[PDB]
This record gives sequence, structure tokens and C-alpha cells, in this order.
Amino acid sequence: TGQTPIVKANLYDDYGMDNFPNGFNAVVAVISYTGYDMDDAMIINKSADERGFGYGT
Amino acid sequence: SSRHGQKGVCSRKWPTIDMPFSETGIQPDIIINPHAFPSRMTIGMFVESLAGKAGALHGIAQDSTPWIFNEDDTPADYFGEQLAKAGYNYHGNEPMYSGATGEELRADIYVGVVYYQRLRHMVNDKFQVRSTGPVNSLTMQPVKGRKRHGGIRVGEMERDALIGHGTSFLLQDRLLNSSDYTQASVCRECGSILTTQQSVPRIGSISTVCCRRCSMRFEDSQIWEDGQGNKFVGGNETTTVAIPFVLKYLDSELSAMGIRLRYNVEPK
Amino acid sequence: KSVVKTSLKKNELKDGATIKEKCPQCGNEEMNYHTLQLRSADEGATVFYTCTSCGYKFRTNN
Amino acid sequence: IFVYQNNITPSAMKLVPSIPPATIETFNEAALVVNITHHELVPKHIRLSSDEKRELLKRYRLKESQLPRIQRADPVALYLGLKRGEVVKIIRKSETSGRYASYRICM
Amino acid sequence: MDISKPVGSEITSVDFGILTAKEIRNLSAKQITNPTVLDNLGHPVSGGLYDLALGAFLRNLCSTCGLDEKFCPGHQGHIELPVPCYNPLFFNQLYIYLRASCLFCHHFRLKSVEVHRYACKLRLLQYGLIDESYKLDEITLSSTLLNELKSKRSEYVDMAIAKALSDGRTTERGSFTATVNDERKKLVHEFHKKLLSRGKCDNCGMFSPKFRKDGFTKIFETALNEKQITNNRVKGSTYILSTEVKNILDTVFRKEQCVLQYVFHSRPNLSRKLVKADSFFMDVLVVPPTRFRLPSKLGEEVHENSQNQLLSKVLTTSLLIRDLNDDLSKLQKDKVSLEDRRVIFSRLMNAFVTIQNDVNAFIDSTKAQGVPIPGVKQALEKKEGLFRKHMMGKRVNYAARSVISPDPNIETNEIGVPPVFAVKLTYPEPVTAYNIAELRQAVINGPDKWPGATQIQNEDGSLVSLIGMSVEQRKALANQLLTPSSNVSTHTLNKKVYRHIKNRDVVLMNRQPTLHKASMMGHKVRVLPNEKTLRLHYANTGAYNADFDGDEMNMHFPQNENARAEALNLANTDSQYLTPTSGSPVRGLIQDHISAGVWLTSKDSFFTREQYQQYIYGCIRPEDGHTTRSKIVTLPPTIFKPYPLWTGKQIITTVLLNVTPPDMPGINLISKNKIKNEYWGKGSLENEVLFKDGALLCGILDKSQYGASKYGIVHSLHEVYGPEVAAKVLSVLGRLFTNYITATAFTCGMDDLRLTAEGNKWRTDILKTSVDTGREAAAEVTNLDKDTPADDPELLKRLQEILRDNNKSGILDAVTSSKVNAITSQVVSKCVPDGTMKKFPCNSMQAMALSGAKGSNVNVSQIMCLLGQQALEGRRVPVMVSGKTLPSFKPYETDAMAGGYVKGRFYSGIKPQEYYFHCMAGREGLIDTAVKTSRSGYLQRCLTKQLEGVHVSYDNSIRDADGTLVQFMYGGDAIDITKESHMTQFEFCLDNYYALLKKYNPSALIEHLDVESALKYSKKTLKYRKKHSKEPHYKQSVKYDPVLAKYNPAKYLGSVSENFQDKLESFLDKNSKGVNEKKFRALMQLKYMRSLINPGEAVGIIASQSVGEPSTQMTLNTFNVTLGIPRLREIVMTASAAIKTPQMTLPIWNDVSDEQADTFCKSISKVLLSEVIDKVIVTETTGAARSYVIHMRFFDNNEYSEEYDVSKEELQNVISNQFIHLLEAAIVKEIKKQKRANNNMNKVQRDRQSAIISHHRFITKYNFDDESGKWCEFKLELAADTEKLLMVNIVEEICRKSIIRQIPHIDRCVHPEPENGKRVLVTEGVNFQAMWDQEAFIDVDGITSNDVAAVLKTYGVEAARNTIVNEINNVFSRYAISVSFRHLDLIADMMTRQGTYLAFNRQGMETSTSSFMKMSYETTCQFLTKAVLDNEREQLDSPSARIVVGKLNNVGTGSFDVLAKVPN
RNA sequence: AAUCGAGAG
DNA sequence: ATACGCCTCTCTGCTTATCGGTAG
DNA sequence: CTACCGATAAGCAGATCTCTCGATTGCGTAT
Ligand SMILES: [Mg+2]
Ligand SMILES: [Zn+2]
Ligand SMILES: [Zn+2]
Ligand SMILES: [Zn+2]
Ligand SMILES: [Zn+2]
Repeated sequence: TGQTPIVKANLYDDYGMDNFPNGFNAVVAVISYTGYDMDDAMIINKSADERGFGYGT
Repeated sequence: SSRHGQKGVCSRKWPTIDMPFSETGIQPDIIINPHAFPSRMTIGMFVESLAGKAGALHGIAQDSTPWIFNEDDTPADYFGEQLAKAGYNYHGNEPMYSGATGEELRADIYVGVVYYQRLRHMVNDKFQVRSTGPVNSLTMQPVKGRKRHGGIRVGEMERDALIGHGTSFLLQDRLLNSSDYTQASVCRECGSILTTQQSVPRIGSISTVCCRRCSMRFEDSQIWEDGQGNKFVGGNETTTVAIPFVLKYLDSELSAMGIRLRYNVEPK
Repeated sequence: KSVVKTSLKKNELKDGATIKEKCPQCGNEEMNYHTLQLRSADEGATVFYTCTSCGYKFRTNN
Repeated sequence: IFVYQNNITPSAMKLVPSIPPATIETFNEAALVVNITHHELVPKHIRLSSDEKRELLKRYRLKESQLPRIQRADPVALYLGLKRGEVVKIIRKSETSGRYASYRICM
Repeated sequence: MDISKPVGSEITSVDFGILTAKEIRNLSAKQITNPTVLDNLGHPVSGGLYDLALGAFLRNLCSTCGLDEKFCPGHQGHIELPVPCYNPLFFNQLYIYLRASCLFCHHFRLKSVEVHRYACKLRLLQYGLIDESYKLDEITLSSTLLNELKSKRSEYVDMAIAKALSDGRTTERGSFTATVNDERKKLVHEFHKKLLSRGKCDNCGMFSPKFRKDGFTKIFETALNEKQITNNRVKGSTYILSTEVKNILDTVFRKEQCVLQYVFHSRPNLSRKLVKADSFFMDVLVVPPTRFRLPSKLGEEVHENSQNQLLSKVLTTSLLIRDLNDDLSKLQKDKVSLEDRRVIFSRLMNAFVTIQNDVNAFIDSTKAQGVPIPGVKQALEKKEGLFRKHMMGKRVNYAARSVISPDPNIETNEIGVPPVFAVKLTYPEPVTAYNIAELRQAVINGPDKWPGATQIQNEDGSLVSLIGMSVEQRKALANQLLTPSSNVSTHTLNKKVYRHIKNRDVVLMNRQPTLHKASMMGHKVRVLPNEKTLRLHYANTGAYNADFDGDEMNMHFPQNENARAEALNLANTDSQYLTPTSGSPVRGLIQDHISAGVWLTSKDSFFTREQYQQYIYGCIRPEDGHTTRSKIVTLPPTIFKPYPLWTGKQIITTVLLNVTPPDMPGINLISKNKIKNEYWGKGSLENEVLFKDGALLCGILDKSQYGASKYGIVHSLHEVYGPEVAAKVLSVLGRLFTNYITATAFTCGMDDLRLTAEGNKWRTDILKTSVDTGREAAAEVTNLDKDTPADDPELLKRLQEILRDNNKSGILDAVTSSKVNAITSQVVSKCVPDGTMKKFPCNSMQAMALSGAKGSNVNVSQIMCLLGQQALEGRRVPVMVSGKTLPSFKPYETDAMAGGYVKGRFYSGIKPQEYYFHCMAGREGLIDTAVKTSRSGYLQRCLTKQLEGVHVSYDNSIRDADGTLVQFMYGGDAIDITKESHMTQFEFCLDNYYALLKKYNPSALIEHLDVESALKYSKKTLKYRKKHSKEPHYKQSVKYDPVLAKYNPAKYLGSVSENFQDKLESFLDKNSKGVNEKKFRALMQLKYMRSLINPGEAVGIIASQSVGEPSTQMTLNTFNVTLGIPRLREIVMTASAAIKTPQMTLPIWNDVSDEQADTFCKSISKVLLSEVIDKVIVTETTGAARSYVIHMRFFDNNEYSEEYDVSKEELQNVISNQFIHLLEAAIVKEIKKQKRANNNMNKVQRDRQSAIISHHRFITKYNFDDESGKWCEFKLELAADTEKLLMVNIVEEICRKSIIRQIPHIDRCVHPEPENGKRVLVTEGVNFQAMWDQEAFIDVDGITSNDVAAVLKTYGVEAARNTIVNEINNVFSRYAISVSFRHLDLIADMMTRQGTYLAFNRQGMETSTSSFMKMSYETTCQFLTKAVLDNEREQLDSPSARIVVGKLNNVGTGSFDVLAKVPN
């Protein structure tokens, strides 16, 4: 399940990229809260993962 | 990753109740450490999160072609005015509360929507574990390759680091005791590794290890036969040491060069 | 023989790039700098801090 | 000790080891105007007698040849007239430990 | 390896020999005849290559031993070469010996008495008698005279060897050290050089034919000329057969066995056996067993093995020759001899060549004539070979690899093991009475449920698997898991259960490239329940150089108690707190914890009773053992009314109080931190950290306190309470700063990156000053008037010249860059932190740039203030050929933005042009890192190969593995760097006196020591040193030596360094402070005694790592003298005499003025004739003499004399003497190749012209401006025979060649500014004997130079070692990388251990007792032939030889042996 | 098993 | 169809040719 | 005078961390 970006270049539509979505819009918090994401790691909400967030075959 | 080279592996899947929640009830699906930015310096991700939140609110889309904003028409001012005119904070911050204890966090959290891409380097193609299994042909050492059930390599630099610790039993355990440990038979007299052979046992008699370099032909109870039946007497002064198998293969390759190695057994 | 400036004196070269880092030797406010990314396309940066009074050098990543 | 001004013929160098049990050494007047021991990079070299040499060897359980070796032709052995087998004492002014002594052998 | 299968016998040493063709057939199991590998029916033939003799092949019992395929070892076989062949390993030595032997008398073409002298010297060198070898040449006094001389030589040798054997200086088996080996090799090399340089024999005086060499397998000879035949007569090209040359060499060796038995040996031949010439000839070829020649079976791609292919090729040629020599046999009887016997003879000769080349290609694919099939040599030669790929490093069992993911809930000494590994990896556990409680439960649990077991090993070695069994079977087996044995054979063994990896086990993590020993540590296992990635704490990142963005780490699980105890104690992560490289700490929290600490430990942090108790318990958790009191203890609140309020520093204090053990005081630390006082307000003292009896009273806890900072709190806790307490402190501080960051999170946003209205006003006002910096820089670089317009034609002309000339472009790009960087610094200083609308501590970007958690003030200034000038290499952005820096900018733009000055910022984005320049800079950075990754190391491998044996012995002297001594003391003080940090920190030691005393415990460490003599001698030595040392080092005398020389510092308290004692005395003198000074000195001395490097410490490995691993941090080469890895290659890997940029450091006397110093520079520096000539005008006139008038114009005398200190007379002499002869030499060379103002003379000039005309081959006119010194004209008249000459390029080349004046090897003397206050001249070449003339200017006592070979030549070995150390230290200092001088000293001492300037390469390790180290290093063949010719038995002392044989190493825990004490 | 290409640190 | 015979851009050292200096 | 040597000039041999996937591996004669 891909999505079109909310914020995108004009040339996104001109080259017809919406026929091949690449990523998903996600709500991203710039927060030091977890302690499990310091160098480059990131934390994914477990509920979102159970709801099909970033799923592929 | 985002569209700003902000890659990073998913560390843990945080439970939703443990995730911080905002005043509007939403819990982010991605948490990115604030320390990623000061060195990478991808301010584009900040302004994109601002604009994505504003666009998701107003139900619009904002172009992000470079060089539309200049030193006067700042994107921060633009998308901040858009954010304020929907009730949210001009700087994109949101009062959030800790979902672990319950209390409100010290400062306003910076939230927004950013476009996230899932890269193809999944971790099911990376891990491998081997205890025992298939071994190489002539060295009797683990095979190469994750998909063939092979061991991993303790190389030259690993060996040098394992010596520098003074860890010698550890170095022997990795390089020898768990790679190609073999209890071969040597000639206590002639000092050769693979010149010996098992005597073909006979009815009644018991098989023994016997030399084929220190054995003289019976035609030229200390006798033994071969598989071809050509029996002859030879020195039974043969021993059992602990050596790698690659030593035996190297001794073969040295015989192919006409070069003999004499291994002296310490107890004679 | 030329008419342009050809030679650059050591004294006349002020390397510039003054920052207010703290000097680990003496404590003079000036301590020149330069950043050179190393060891990866993702590894952290290192700055060649250099005092202007005592000449002390410091190349510290963080 | 013989010192010569400019050059040496082969017909002179052919007699250096020709007269035992004595010894003849040769130096050039040029490339001698400066003592190589007064240079601050060169440590104080003190020739060791046999009496303390055997003591050093028994203290460290060494053969003669297992020591660091000093060339029979290097200027320090030229300066000291050091023969083969007699070890030398060196007072190295170390940057970290201050002063310490090490022993080379001429061989 | 099974630990219940003991081995009795060991390989104590190995020796290299030759496998004679007789013993091969003696040891053979079957001869191979026919190349029938597999016939029809898909089976091997009888007597073929894949015979059943050479092993059990497929489902066939081996015909030799009668065993299955999996249990047949693989018996040896052979083939019979009908004609002996040159072995391509011994061919060089055989050809060299042949080329210097006499065919008539069967002796060498050398004097036989000289052969006897060499034999006697070699017999001496076979023992440790190298001095007497040189004393043998003293034996000087025809048949009787020579016999007397040789008898005297032999008897001197024999008596000396008997004396040496008697008095213990040698033994029956000789003494072979590195110096002995070097002398022997040098003697033999000159001995062969002596043999080859012969024209006529000396035993019979009969000339022998020369030989010509075309490659391999082929040797010819040339006929004697007339003169040789006449002498050979009055004495009273062609192919040579292999049997004939074998007979020649057999006779030669039979008659010269006396000398050859010492040439081909290095030890006393206790077997006395002869040296047989059939060594060099492969009469019989040995085939490897079928087990080692098996074919690959890839589906049906069952291809023949390459070894069998080559062997079958040789067999086909053998059968061809066998069938041909039968035809010759019958054709001989027919007696053709001209028409068909000669045809068959030609065929037989070509077939002999073919079979010899077939053996040649079988052994070595290099020499194949006519993708290539690999040979035996190619199976061993390089990294893909056998040493460096199956003995120097092997694939291993019980390992695992996975991606690492972070975890702050493991204890900094643990690893989070996924359950997927926890079911596979197992440990053999023998059952006992203390085990059958839980090993039984594991066996009941089975192979899947964790913890459980997979395999059970029975008493008689039977291996039972639990994988398929049922629960009833597992229950029965665990019921019988400990039963008495009715079989008494194994009544000494107990069953072993292959239990799963539980939590008590230990693991060995690893992350390639393993560039130092810290990158392979030991971790305890914490078995996590969920994921499939190994979990790592954050403190293990500075050690592995690891991030968590997809890095994967190897995990090795040791299977024996010895390796367990190694990884728990020696390689464990708690012991790796400080890197041996420089002693700086390498573990600490990184970023999130650092910012959390800065927040928690500020004055604004107050916590109620519940918050305080929750933080403390959450980070301590006394159920795991973090607390040392069995009950959590707290502190009274800082504020009592109105309501209780603990602070954050009280959180820190309570944590320390709970982790730090009781019965011991707290740390008294006084340090600082990165965040200044001005950032907290007015009168603040928050930059000054302060501890007092374990309580933080001031300052914030920063990166300086946990992290990679010396003398912070975790470092001091280490130094006072051991390493385990600092481990617990880092773990608990990680837990505290984690649970606190969830309660009050840390963020960052767009508000942190903004300025104020007045801040932006300041920024724009200062940037409006950058509209003219570029133009003014250009206007002054073009030496023009200031205020000149940017469109000035003169300015554009000069700018175009600057563009054309690279050096002038560099000048412009330096000056302009200076001015624009000044503007940038003004902007940054003015607008930060006084311009930000959000300020520290609220401003998170500024907070983590100040605290060092992540980022820098450079990054903050780039985001908020300015991006600034982009510099590519040292200059600005590239300029196109048109004068345009970009299409957008006009040609020759005097604008800062045009040249790359980016005035934008990442907060408000950058313009398209600045974006392009910024992309240039980023691409430059990625290109630099590409170059670094491409060419990175091999310096560390070359160092570690030779230093891998050097280790500290129980005598405290460091020495190579065989026994050779390198240093008598590690660094001259024998102290450990991982323990040397706080020795000089006397204030810290004084303040923590009581805790340090309780940790050292002199009560239990004073009975076994002597605490009188060392102190007495140290006092006497210090008194003497105080008396002297106002005198020069060459004038002092060693009445008293250093104390460490006499007394063992680990056994005699007070025997310490000469500088440590001096510094301690200065401290105890300059500050008296209630503990008596006597007890403090005693404590410092016991601390020194405990700060000593343990015997067995791999100083060689550690130094190799310390010089190599930091060198990866300098291989970027941005900005004459060689730096970085090139310089280290010169110094350590090459030891080149020809340094790329030689330089001399020449001190000046303190009275010689600077102007006089520059005059000395001018008088010393080289000046060519080119550098004084303005132009040369060549006026040819062919109207039959081709005149070539030349009029060379000079610079004005007042210019060039003042610039170069050159006089008109000196210039005239150079012209009249050197230049014209050079010119005419060039002219005649060209001709030889081609055949295929006024002259009002004063008669002095006329005599000069006549002299020039006479002395010169073409000159006809000559006149010099003697009065003004401005020109010189001369006619070089020629002949019409010669065609046209350039006569201008010729003059230019000769003018560049010719030198006016020159000190040899010196091209320039430049007087730089003083460094460290000392005046020095630096000249561009090294020639020591030439500066000794100018005593009045140069302090020749201080002349040290860059080159090491020159210093070694003119100053000896020790000066060379000192300059080596200074040079290898100068590289790291210029990159601000600290390497302990002990490491560099050990490197230098290893390099100059032979009295010469060795190097770390294959040529630098020729002289070494162990040949396995060199064979594994590289050039395996050349090091194996050299080893087998000398019959060099190696004793297995180097670590590499130990690995190759498979014996426990010598360094570290191999330094000793363990014996039991059976008490009955 | 050799090479070629793609990539991960 | 199928078995024999076959084909343009580095950088240290160690080692040798070549047409002349070099003591007795 | 004569070997006898030798300072050039010229030829030649070897290196230049770990890991995972896929795709492809050659052609002329003669019974
Ligand atoms: Mg990484
Ligand atoms: Zn034998
Ligand atoms: Zn300073
Ligand atoms: Zn067999
Ligand atoms: Zn002869």
C-alpha cells in the first residue's frame, strides 16, 4: 500500500510517478524518548505495524 | 528512510500505549532521534514535516521544488502561518504526554508528517548461525556461504587482535580446536605425517597404525598386511598428535614439490 | 619580473576561520578550525582545532 | 691510529688485518672536523669491559648474538675502537622514562 | 576438539629436507602408469590416476588399507619419470652452481685453498662463533705452503669450536640467531659471487665452456675460442642432456662434499649424511592422494580435477617417450644414423623438453610457455593461496553473524542474543553431581525449548542426538544421564550434554575490519525473547567503530573452560576501558544520554520524593546486584520547606553512593566540562565539576564525564574502584539517563534554528560588508591600486594571467579565502549565541552542539548563520578556461559568491549557484573517502607480521619469540599504558589517598618485597644526578646508572623511572599539604609497582596496532614533505635511503642575526645559470660556415647579485668553463644523431677569447660585459655539412643543466619562522659534511636531518633510532594523533636491531629463525626453497609457526606451564 | 570453481 | 551426427649488460 | 700491458577487511 506524498515537487506529476508509489506518509516525531534510537536506528509504532504500515511481499 | 537520506534500521516496535501521545490523541508511527540532524544537517526534513502536517490539515498539497523560497519568503514562515491558521503551533510543536508514566513531557514535541520509504535490505537475508555442518573438501574446514550452511571466517586481523589480548587458549579454540582439529597418527621414528597407514587387520590379530616409509619389504609378530595382501615388516614406532588437517594437505602439496617436512615428536 | 603578486609570505597568510572553542593548553579564545569528513559517507565529522597563541593542535571528532 | 688527508689506495687497505695481534685503524682528516658524540642525538656510548659483560649475560641468560647489534663499521664503533664481541653501554635519554641504559654488541 | 581425548605427543620442531626418489618409491603405495582416470562404465581403471591404491574413491574400499571413503586417510602414490628433470624450485641454484664449475678436474674454478677458507668459516658459523670467523682471515704466513696454511686454519677452527663447546658458549646442535643467520647468508652470497667470477680453473687450469640462459627447462653452452683451446692444448648454442648435467654435478659434488656439507647446512649435521646431487632432479614424481585430488561433482558437472589433468598430461608424455624409445631400439640396429635414427633422436629430444616442461607446469604455472591451469606454487603463493587463507585464518564452527540493534537495557558487559541463535549454539557440558540438577532439565526440555540440549555424548564417544526423540525418550535418557559404568575402560570419563547457550555463558564479539584488539571483546550473554538481531549496549560503539545503521557483527562461542576464562578475564569488555594506543578511555555514553545528563544535572531540576525514589530504584534495582548495601539508601532533600525537593545532582550522588562499595570514601574530583559559565547566566560556576566524598556539588555532567574524555568521573571511578565498578557505573548511568529521557523527553525543531529580528539584522549588516572582499583581494593580488573598478581592463589582464598560472591562482584563492573567512567568523561570533531567539539550555541544537552529544559549532553556524566559502583541495571552486567560474558568472568575476563563498544557510536554503558549489564540495568529500577506502592499509599487516612475536618476558626485557632481545625495558620504565594514566595525577592521588590505600593494601604486599635497597640506591642516584646535569651528555659519566637497570621494579619498591621520581619530588616540594608526605610517597611507589606491564604482554602486536589503526584516520591527504601513509611507507615499509623530500635542520647561533642568516641561506642555496639569464638571442647565419652567434642577456647586476649573492666574475668563470663545454657536447651529440653591445677589447678579454677558442671545439668569438656584467656574446661557428639545428632548445636545456654554484645535494636553504622559539634553517638536501664548514653560522652539534639512512651513515645506529622515533612521531603529531612513545620506541628498536636500517617488508625479514612466518607472509616459494636448501630446522617459536603446526601460542597465557600438586 | 554485474557495513 | 585435437596511463626492491676506469 | 673491475645503463619480480545475491562459463576437423 503506497501513497502519494503530501509535499512533492511539481515534476512528480509530470513524470507520472503516482503510477508507481514509492513510500508512505507517516507521522514522525523528532523526539528523544525511547533510548532505542540513538545513532541511526528508529522506532516503529507496533500498532501501525499491525495495521499494515510499511508492508510488502 | 525518508527522502532526505535519513536511513536507519527499525530498532524496536514500540507498543502504542508506550508511545508518547499528543493532545490531539495521535501517536506517531515513526520516532526519529533529534540527534540525527545536527551533524547530517538535513533541514529539509524539518521543513517537509512542517509542510506535510499543514497539508494534511488543510487537505492540500505543497510543492517542494528547490529555489521557490528565498531569503525573504522563508518556508518556515510560510508553512508556519499555514499551521497557525488551523489552530496548531506556528513552529510545528505539539504538547505531547508520556505514555509510559502519564505526565506531560518537559517541552513541546516537534511532530509532522514526512514521506517514508521502505528499503529492501531486510534482516532475514543477513543473519546466519552455524554450530556444526558441511566442511570443505581438502581442508576439513567449514564451507563458505550463508545459504550453504557454512562458517564465517576468522581472518588475519582477527588472529592478530586475538593474539594481542594475550588470549592464547581462545585463539587456539577459534583457529584450531573448532576449525580443523584432527588427531592424526605420526611416525615417532621417521617424523612424517601422512606416510603412515592403518594395517589391514587379520583374523584374530588387531589393526594397528604402521609406517610406510620406515617399513622394509618382507621379500627384501611385527608384520602386517595391506589391502593388496603384500605384507611386510615395519616400525610400529608411531604416535598420535593433534594437528590441523590443512597441515596434512600442505604436506601433500610439499610432496608434490619434492620437499619433505620432518616433524619431531617431543616424547620419543 | 612580473607585475602580479607571485610570492605569499608565511606572515601575510592569515588562515582565517576563527571560532570561540576553548583551548586545552592556555585558554585563549581564538582557536581555528577545519572539518574533514572521514571513514564513511555516513560517519561523523572531525574538526582540526588549532590555537592561535600557543600553537596547540587538536583534531577531535566530538 | 692512522689519519689520511684525501684518499686511500687499495695497496694500503690491504694490510689492515695483516698484522696480528695488534690493530690499525684508519680515519679521514676530512669528515672528522666534528665529533659524532657531541651531537645531541647520539647517546653516551661507554665501552663495556668483559668483567661486567659476563655479568650482564648471566643476569639476562643471553648468548652474545641475541643482543641488539652495533655495526663494526658505524662511526660510534669507529670512534671507540670497538672490537668484535665486546658489548657497549648506551645511556639513552628517553622522552618518557628519562635516562635508561641499553647494551648493544659489536659483531 | 574434545577435552576428554588427551594427546601425549607434540611437534616440538620441524625441519626442511628433500624427498629423494629412492624414499618416494620406498614410501609409495602404487606407481601410476596410464592416464586412464575413468574408463567406460564410469569407474576408475586399475593402476590409473584415481586408483583404488591412492585412497577409497566413491563407494569403493581403498585397495591399500581396506577402509571406507570417509575413514581412509589417503595413501601416497608416484609416477616414474624416465628422464630426470630440472626442478623449477632448485633450478636457480643449480644453474648458478653449474655456471661456476670445471668439467675436467671435477673441482670448482676457484682456488681450492679459498674453498677451504670458506668451508672453515661456514663450519664456524654453524655454531655461535661469528667472531672467530673474522679472526680466521688473520691466518696468513707451493703445495707444502698451502697445506701448512690450510692445516693451521683447520686447527684454529677446530680448537676454537672445542673451546666454545666446552665453556658453554655453544652446544652440539649449534647456535642460530638472527645475527648468525645474517652473517652466514652474507658469507654464502659472497661465496657464490666468488665462485661465479672465474675465467680459468685453478686446480687443473683448463677452461670450461660458458652457458646461456633463456628461461626455464633449457640450458645451453657455447664453444671455446682459439685462445682457450691453445691453453687447454698446452696444458697436457648446443643442447646438454639432463642425465649428462646430473653426472657433471654428481662429480662436482662428490669432489667438493667438504665445503658443500656446510654450504647446504646451518646446523651441525648430527647425521653426517652426504649431500647427494640427485636432490635437484625429480627422478620420481609424487602424486597427491585421490582424497586431495577428488573431482568436483556439481550436479552432473563432474569435471576432472586440475591436478589429475596435469598429471595425466605428464603421463601421456611419459608413455609417448616409453613407446618411442622402443622404436629407437630397433632402428638403432638397422643403423641409419643419418636419415631415420636422427629423426627419432630429434623427436626424443623434443619429447624430453616437453616432459620437463610438463613437470615445470605441474609445479609452477608461472613458467608455462604457450586462464592458465594453477600449479602447486600458485596454490600457496598469495592471499587466495593456502597459508593466508586456510592457516592464517579459517572458517570456524559455533559462530553466528547478524545485524546489531541498540539496547540500553543490557548491562554494558552483555550482548542481547536472539532466541534463534540460543537454540543452535551449544556448549559441551560434562555431567557431575552439581550438574544433574539442570543438565537433566535441559535434556528433558530438548532441542527446541530453551534452555535445553541438542546432543548427548556418551562415555565411549557415542554421539546421541535429541533432535528426533520423543518426550518419553528424553525423560528416560535424562533418567540415565548419570549412571555408573560397568565398562572400566572409560571409568575415568563422564557424559557430556550439548546444552543450549544459557545466560552464564560468554561470547566473543567481533566487527571487521578488526583494526585493534579492542574490536574483539568478550560479552556475557543475556538471552532475549523476541527478535533476530544481536542486541548491543551503546558503550560498545567507540570500541567497534560501529553504528546501528545495518552493521553486522560476528559472534563466536568458545567451547572450552580455558577460552571461557580467557574471554571472561583477559578479553572481556570491562578490561578494555582505555585503549593501549595512548591510554585515553574508549567507552562512554554517546548522545541521548549526554543531553539527558546535561538536563538532569542542571540547577533547574527538582524532584519530589516519589520522582526521586522512582529514578533511583529504576536505575539501581538491587535484585541484580547494582547496590553494594542490600538496601537502597537515599539522601535528605535539598529543600525542606515548603515541600521536599531533591535535585538532579542528588540523583547522581545517590547513584554513586549505591554503586560505590562501602568501607571506602568517595571521589574527590575537580574537573571541567564543555559548557562554559557564560551560558548559564551571571556569576555562575556551572562549568566547574566538583565531587566531595562521593557527592556532586557543582557543575553539569557532560561528555567530559561519561564518554571519551580523560579525567572525568567514570575514568576516576575506574582509577579508584577498579574496572568492574566503572562498568556498573556506566550501566547504571545509562539506565538512569534512559528512564529519565522517557519521563521528560528531549526534542529539536524549527524553532531551535531561528534567530531574532535583530539577530538577522546583524547577520545581514555584516554580510553586506562581503560585497567588496573578493574585489579588494583581487585588486591587491594583482598589485593594483585599491578602489579599482571590477571592470578595469588592467585588472582583467592581470586576472587572466593569474588564471593561466597555477601558482598565481593559488595565491589568489588563498588571499580571497582568508578575507571571506574573516567575514564568516565575524558573522558567527556576532550572531551566536546572541542572535538565537531560543537560547541554551532551551535551544536543543545549540545544547547538543555545546555538550558534544552530537554536532559542532561549525554545524550550528552552518544551519543558522552561514555556509561560508567552499574550498576544493586548498583552492576555491574550479575556473573554466574562459575565466568563468559558472555559466551564471561573467568572466573574471571579482565576487566572493562567484568564487564559492556561500552566504546562504541551511535554514533558509541556498541559491542554485551556491548549491552547485556545495555539491562540488560534497562530491570532493566522497571522492576523498573513496580514495581512503581504496588505498587504506597493509602497513598494519607488514608491521604485525614481524612484531607478532615480540613480548614482555619474566625478566621484564621485551624480546622476539625465538629469544632475541629487542629492549631491556618496555619504554625504559616497564609501566603499562592501560595503567599509566593517573600516575602523574598527584592531586587526584592525594585527594583519594585513603581509597587508593584501601585498594592497594600494603599490609598484604609488604612481606614478599624489599623496601630498603631500591630506595637507598634511588636516593644516591638522585643525589649524584643533582650534583651533575649542568654538564653536556657527552661529558657526564655513569658512576651511577638508572635504578631500573639494577633492581627488578616488580620486586623492589622504589625502583622507578628517572622522570617519574623527579616529577614526584617536584610535586612533594612545590606543594606541602592530614597525611604525611612519607605515606603519600610510599603510596605512589606502590602504585608504580602495580602499574607495571605484565610479562607476556604482546607489546609487538599492541604497538603494530597502535601505529596502524590510528593511521587510517590520516589517509586523507588534503591541506612538499611526505605525510601520512606515504611517509610511514617510506620509514617503516621501505626504509628507503632515497627519501622523497630530504631535509636538514640547521640550528643557528644565537648571535647571528636574521639578516645574516638570510645571507647565509643565499650563499648556501644552489643557483643555476638559468636563474640569472633573462633571455638568449640566437642569430644563425649560414652565409660555408654556419655561424651561430649567441647573445645571452642577463638580469641587471644590482638585481641578481642582491638576489643570489652571485658576482660577475663568478658568473663569467661559470660561462667560460662549464656552460660552453656542455653546450658543445650537446651540439656534437645532436650532429652525430643528425648524420643518420661592443667589442672594444682591452687585450685581457682578448687573451680570454684566445683561451676559450683554443680550449673549445667551435667557439670563434667571445666577449663578456666585464665593466657592467649585463650580457655575454660568443659566436659558435660551424660547417655546412650539418643540417639544421634548433640551437634554442639546446641552449635552454643546457642553461637549465648548468650550475653556477652548488653545495652537493643541496638545492635550497630556506629560513622558516622559529618553531618553539628555536631558530632553524632548513635545507632541501642532506649532506652533513658540507655544513660543518660554516661553524660561524650553524650549530653543528644540533644538525639533525629528515633522512634516516644519512643519519645512520654519519652518526651511527643509535642516532638513526632516535631520528626514526622523531620522524614516526612527527607524522602523528601533525594529525594530532597521540601514540605512546613506548610503541614508537619498540618499533624503532626492532627496525634497527641489526645495526642497520631494516624495514617491515619481505626484504627486511630475510634474517629470521622461523621460516613459517615469512612463508605465510609472502613469496612463499622463494622463502621455502631458501629454507630447504639450508636445511633450516625451525623450533616453532614465532606465533605463525605455532598456528601452522597447531600448537598453543607463546605470548600471553602461553608464557608459562601449569603443573599439578598431587598430595600422595 | 573463475569472471562479470549489483550492492551492505 | 559426433569424437580428435588447441587459442591505452604505478612502485619498491634484486639482478644483469656494456663499453669503458684502475691499480700494479 | 694487463687483467680486473665497475659505474653506469638495462632487465625483472611482487602486493596493492568482512559479507550477501545473480548470470555465465568456447570452438575447428574429420568418419
Ligand atoms: Mg554502520
Ligand atoms: Zn616412519
Ligand atoms: Zn592555546
Ligand atoms: Zn586407504
Ligand atoms: Zn679444473
